[PDB]
Amino acid sequence: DSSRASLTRVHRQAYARLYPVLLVKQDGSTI
Amino acid sequence: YKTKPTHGIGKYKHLIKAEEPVRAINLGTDYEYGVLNIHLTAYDMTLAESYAQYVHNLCNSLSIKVEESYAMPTKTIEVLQLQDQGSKMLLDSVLTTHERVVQISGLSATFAEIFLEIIQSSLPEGVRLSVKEHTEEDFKGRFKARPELEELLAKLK
Amino acid sequence: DPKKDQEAKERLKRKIRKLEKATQELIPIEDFITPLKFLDKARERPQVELTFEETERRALLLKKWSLYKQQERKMERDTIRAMLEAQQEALEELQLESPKLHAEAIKRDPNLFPFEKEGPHYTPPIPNYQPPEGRYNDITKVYTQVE
Amino acid sequence: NDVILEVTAGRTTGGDICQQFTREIFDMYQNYSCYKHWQFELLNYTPADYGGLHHAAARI
Amino acid sequence: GSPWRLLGALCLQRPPVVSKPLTPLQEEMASLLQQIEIERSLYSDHELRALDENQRLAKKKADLHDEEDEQDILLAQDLEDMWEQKFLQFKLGARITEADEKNDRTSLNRKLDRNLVLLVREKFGDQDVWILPQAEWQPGETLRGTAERTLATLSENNMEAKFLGNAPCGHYTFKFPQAMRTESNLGAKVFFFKALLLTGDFSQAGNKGHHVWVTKDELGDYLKPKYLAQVRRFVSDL
Amino acid sequence: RRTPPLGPMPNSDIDLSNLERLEKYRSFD
RNA sequence: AGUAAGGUCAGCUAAAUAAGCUAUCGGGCCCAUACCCCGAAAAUGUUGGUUAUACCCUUCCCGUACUACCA
Ligand SMILES: [Mg+2]
Repeated sequence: DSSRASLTRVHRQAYARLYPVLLVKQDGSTI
Repeated sequence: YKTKPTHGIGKYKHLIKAEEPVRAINLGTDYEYGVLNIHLTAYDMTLAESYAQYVHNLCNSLSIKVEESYAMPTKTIEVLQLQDQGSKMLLDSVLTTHERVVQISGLSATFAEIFLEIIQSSLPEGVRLSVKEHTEEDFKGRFKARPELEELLAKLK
Repeated sequence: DPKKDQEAKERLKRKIRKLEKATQELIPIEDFITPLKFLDKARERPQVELTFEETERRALLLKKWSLYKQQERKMERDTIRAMLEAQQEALEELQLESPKLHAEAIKRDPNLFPFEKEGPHYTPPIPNYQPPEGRYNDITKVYTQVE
Repeated sequence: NDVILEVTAGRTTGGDICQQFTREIFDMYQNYSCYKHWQFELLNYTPADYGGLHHAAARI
Repeated sequence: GSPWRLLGALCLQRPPVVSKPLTPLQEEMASLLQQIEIERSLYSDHELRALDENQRLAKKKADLHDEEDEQDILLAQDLEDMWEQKFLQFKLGARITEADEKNDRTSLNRKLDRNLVLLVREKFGDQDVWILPQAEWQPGETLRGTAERTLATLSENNMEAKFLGNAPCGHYTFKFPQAMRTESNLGAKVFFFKALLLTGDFSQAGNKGHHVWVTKDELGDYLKPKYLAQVRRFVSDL
Repeated sequence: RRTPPLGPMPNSDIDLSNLERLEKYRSFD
């Protein structure tokens, strides 16, 4: 399953805020 | 004591692996594979690290020895896009590539099919899986380049 | 020539031997290293205490999460067991029918590796998609070993 | 058997004509070694004071 | 020889194209992890830009002490508007395609979040039975090689498959009916080999009557009860 | 001079051939 | 046979930021060469160990040095 190890978080003491974005690839696929 | 039947009751080093001090690559037999590197490439740092942890824990439950878990250097690539009605390239975004490698060994040939099926079914979105046999070049790629050694070598050439 | 050309090459080898036998430094990982910009206290956001209801909701969710992941492991563990039992039983049947084919079946696959598989995308590729025009520039820092 | 060739500028007239010509002859044998794929190892080389050769020794 | 007939079957499987949708329980966990991540994260450059811009507006309205006129053309909140407008214009690919709507169990463009297994229909004794692709073993050829040859024998296909290992993933042994059962040919021993469909698809000559692609849940509609049980062992639905 | 033990010696059941594959204690408890 | 001691730019010495001189290369000066002027390049005998190294210790090698006596 793709959700087996997808629900994660940044495991760092100090880190800047990260935003969920969609990366459109050259073929139109997104991640 | 030597003559007593209880001789050698206190022996303990025969139960311990001999640790008497880079690493030789052990090629597998006709029925087992050699040292394998499991590359995990993704644009998200969290996804790469999390799945490497999952693979590391999966091998332990499967009684597969893990040689070493380490991270490859992060690759940063600028993303530029052409402006509308213009011929000038302008920076759009910055993308960083994070690679996590888990090194395993002693994988059975028959069990390789099952092991590869499980890991590929659990591959997260945006994460690229690449399993390669361990080679000296891959290990040497983790070290800083030495221009001084190259300059001297160029003179010899 | 004998005192200049010959002596030059001998000293070049000595320098090579010292460098080859010297320890090699690993390339640092930027992910593990904390940038100094984060050390600045200006980026420290204020902390808001969670309410009693909010903490209670998270605690119950984590308790439900433990059971959910345990069931996922059971399904995965049984999946591996189901494959292993079927494969081993198939090999035993093959050996009885033809021992020669059994020997080839248990051999390793030289063409198996390298094995590359890409993760599923969030959306399928568009059949008619035109990506914008642009260029990829690599700005990865190069680390060199000196002394 | 290998040859240790030596060229010397004979003292027969004034100027550096003898000495300048020795350089041309020495280069001729060095180039002839390359033409015959012979290894030319330089042993002695004493240049003159006007771009010539006083005496030179080499091993072929 | 042997009374049993050696058969090499190919278990061609299409890996999922899109990620499986999150369960309702996972959606709650995903939001919490995102919420926790924001709480423990430091101020980003975008966040710092917005805070300073708000202060500049206060430093320009409360007192006329600002000594700079140009400042910044675009504010942080205004910059978010441009990103939001572009996202709305862009259209994402359809996770559920026309094949799912029409229940076209022949195309590979159906159930991109699931696993598809190739099934073909073969006629034995004037009876149509849905089985996995298979071929008879031949001298001077490995058991896995027969499965590879089976892919080449399909009806006008350019598909490329990646076999995993040499040992079979399962077996299925059956005996012929007593009407034709003889000592020379007592039955057959089918051996299954799994492979991953990298690229390629069948042509448009024959589609409905030739091959079908179904998941494990709906795999029982085509396979016989005895044949289905063996297939469901080495085929996972994770 | 040696004398055989009167019974099973400690750690005799430990298989030294597969010592690498044997599970270790890994903890004090 | 013993014991002492030395191994460093091409060469020779000084220092262990491994420098100066000559030699060497490039330019200028001169009808030309040399001198001269400007600029550049050039090395720790080797082995391993000395926090880590170098001047140290030590492995090995070349050369050097003194002693080898009394019946
Ligand atoms: Mg000059």
